[PDB]
Amino acid sequence: MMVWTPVNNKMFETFSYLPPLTDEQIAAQVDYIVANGWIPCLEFAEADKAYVSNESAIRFGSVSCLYYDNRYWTMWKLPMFGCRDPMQVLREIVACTKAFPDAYVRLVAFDNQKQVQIMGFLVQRP
Amino acid sequence: MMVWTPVNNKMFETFSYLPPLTDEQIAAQVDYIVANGWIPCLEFAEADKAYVSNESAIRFGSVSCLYYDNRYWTMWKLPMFGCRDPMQVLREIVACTKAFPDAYVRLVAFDNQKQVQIMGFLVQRP
Amino acid sequence: MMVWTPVNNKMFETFSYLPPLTDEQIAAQVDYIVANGWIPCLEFAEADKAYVSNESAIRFGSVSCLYYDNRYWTMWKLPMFGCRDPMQVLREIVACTKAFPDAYVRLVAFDNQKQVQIMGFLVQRP
Amino acid sequence: AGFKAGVKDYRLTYYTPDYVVRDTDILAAFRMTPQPGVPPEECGAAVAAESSTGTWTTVWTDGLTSLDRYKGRCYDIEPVPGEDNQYIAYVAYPIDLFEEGSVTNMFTSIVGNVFGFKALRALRLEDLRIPPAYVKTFVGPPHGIQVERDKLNKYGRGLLGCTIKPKLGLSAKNYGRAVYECLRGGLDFTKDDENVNSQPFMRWRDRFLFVAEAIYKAQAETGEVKGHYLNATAGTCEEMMKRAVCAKELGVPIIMHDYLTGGFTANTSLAIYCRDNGLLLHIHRAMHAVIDRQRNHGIHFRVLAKALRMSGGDHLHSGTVVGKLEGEREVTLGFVDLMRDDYVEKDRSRGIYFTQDWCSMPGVMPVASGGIHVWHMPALVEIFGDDACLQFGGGTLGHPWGNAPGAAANRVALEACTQARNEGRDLAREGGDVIRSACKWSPELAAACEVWKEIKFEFDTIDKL
Ligand SMILES: O=C(O)[C@@](O)(COP(=O)(O)O)[C@H](O)[C@H](O)COP(=O)(O)O
Ligand SMILES: [Mg+2]
Repeated sequence: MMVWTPVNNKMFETFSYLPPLTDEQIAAQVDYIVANGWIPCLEFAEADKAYVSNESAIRFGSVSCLYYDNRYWTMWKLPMFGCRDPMQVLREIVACTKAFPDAYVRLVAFDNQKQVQIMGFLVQRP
Repeated sequence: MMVWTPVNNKMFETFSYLPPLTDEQIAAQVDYIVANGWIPCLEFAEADKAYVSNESAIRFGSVSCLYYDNRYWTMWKLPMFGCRDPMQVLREIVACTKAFPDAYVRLVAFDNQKQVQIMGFLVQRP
Repeated sequence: MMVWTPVNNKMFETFSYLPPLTDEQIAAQVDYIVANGWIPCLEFAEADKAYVSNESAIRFGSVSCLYYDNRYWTMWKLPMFGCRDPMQVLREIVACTKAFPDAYVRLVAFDNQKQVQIMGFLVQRP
Repeated sequence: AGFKAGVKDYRLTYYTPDYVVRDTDILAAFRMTPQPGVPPEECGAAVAAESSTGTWTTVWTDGLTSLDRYKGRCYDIEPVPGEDNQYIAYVAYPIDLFEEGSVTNMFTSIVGNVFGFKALRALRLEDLRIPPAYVKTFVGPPHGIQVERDKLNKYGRGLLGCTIKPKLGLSAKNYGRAVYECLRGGLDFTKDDENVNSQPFMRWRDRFLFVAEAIYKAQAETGEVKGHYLNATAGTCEEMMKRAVCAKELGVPIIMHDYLTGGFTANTSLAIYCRDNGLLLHIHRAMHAVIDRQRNHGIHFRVLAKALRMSGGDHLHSGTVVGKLEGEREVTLGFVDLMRDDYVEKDRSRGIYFTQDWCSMPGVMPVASGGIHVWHMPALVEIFGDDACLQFGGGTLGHPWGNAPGAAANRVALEACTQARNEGRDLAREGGDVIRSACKWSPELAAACEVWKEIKFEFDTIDKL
């Protein structure tokens, strides 16, 4: 029996339980975005704003249900509407992480027909 | 596209989005106070009391609407009732900032007919 | 006009606005306890438990009115029932402050007919 | 004084041109266009009669009461210069005719039936004199301009807002995303579009929660108080109140209501709720131009603005003058004073037919919104001064770099104009120079300046004095 550690073992949603994505594996995910016509977007957060938290509920009555702080991160530029070139997405990952080398950075993609984010994973951890 | 940084980018209301006010620009604002017959006043706060916060809402029921801590700062002396000399105002800015060199300091002015603060901007950052 | 500083200026109720009590002045207050037949007692608190705070109101509904944490401090031994000797009160002050040299320490006295604390002042600051 | 059955002219009872108006009378100025063959005196008298105590034939029950005490009175008629069949008819209404605190009741008398009379071709209510004794029966605005600035801790410049776009079709989470990005760049406020209520693409409570997250995120990031006007406009008063309650329980600062499409009865209730619970109330004037656009018929916006001040609102849209929706300068300056000030003297050059004494009822913040961008900033600051909210929806969400840069561009433009004005610069003459200078400095502003440099809205005005 191996014990799953509770210490320093925070996760970042999809693909957090796999080995860290290689550059090739990230590029394959970008290809999947482009193949399905989805809208790439980058988002980032400083460490203090990267993890779900509850501090704004101090201002509430009994209405905290499915309210959390830090679900929203900061948009890098705009969603890449009309982008069908995986190399452009990869270049923006480089630019975002260059500008914010200490930030958490995630690559997401939007579907405008379901009007929902349809993929996402972390591409940089401080 | 340039990205507006979310990191270490806190603001202090009027004139925070312009270049730092030189002394001449500050003096010009003082002249506008005097030209309009408004009442100059200085206010200051230590860094821990300078930024809007929510900690007193722990004591509340569902009445936090438009309640924030740290809107009030500390008054420097009294409002300069009857002051029509810009150099007196400028001297008080120097005196306040010398007494509290690590404080945030703002110059405000009051209109007693509207009974409201009618101008204000930061003159000192720690 | 002199400006009353808001920074690092916390007070401790009765006699905080006077010059620090001399040993003669403390002795005179102990005499007043004994002359009036009141019950001397010492109380102490570590720095984190010395000032009024509000943390327990997180567990409350709308019932925080006149509830504060840290009004109670820790009793030194027991109230000195039957003490009519100022030497004994001054001895315990020394004893309490030697045992807890990093603590805030206050001397209080109780009136059992009103059933209320009838005097009190800080005798030690960390 | 015997009862005599049958029809007689309205002017025998209701045209009293030597009447001295009382200081408690409500006065109305009607722009009246009679049918051919109907004398102006009779037309004015019919308007007075059928908005007060009279009907088309003599009734015996008049004799049980005192028609002298209660009747509306056409007390003056003046021909309109430039018009051969238009008149201004002035009618005085005893204060006893009106239900205390009810804009609904006041409108029901004054504009209830008279606009449909066959004997007139057109009728426009231009102004109302609301006497202090009637003003004092209203709760009025929840807070008003001074209190709003004090609650927000915001002084020394116009407030800045922004309607989220597309008007409809965004999800709740995308709404909050857009809001966060707008607020964090320097806007004080964002808002639901007037028609964003609760719909299949976005249900209201979902939006309220995600907007709350965005408000608090932008406030923590910037250190400035933020708000987003969450729309309480609803199909029923119960749904309106549920939405106001949710805003209260989220601790957020401001809601909005569409006072004309929701209606005065619901608006007044909501204003009272906002007073009792500390919420700012933004009022959107949706539908007003159905009523107020044409010079010959309807109700001038200045009357709709007085009515809102009475029913209650902390903000009210005032037009822009220079944007996509109509609002002539002098007309607009006049009703802005009527919205904000305590005492406004008669001034027909600004369309103010009556001296208006508000007897300390709080002033309403004018909101300039619709088709404005950074190059309009000097004109807006010049027209409105500091006590206004200037809103840039397309002018923020249409910035080429996104909402935060769009917000920053507007905030820089406003602050640069405000600083220039304070330094002695004439924004009417030097406004373009002020903006051009700030464009060169701020990259975010420069991008807005370039995209909207040639965009103006200059058309013939319909609502002319
Ligand atoms: O729906 C609109 O068009 C707006 O959201 C403005 O959008 P933009 O900022 O994108 O123009 C406002 O509601 C109008 O200003 C209302 O008109 P008014 O203020 O005249 O009542
Ligand atoms: Mg709108």
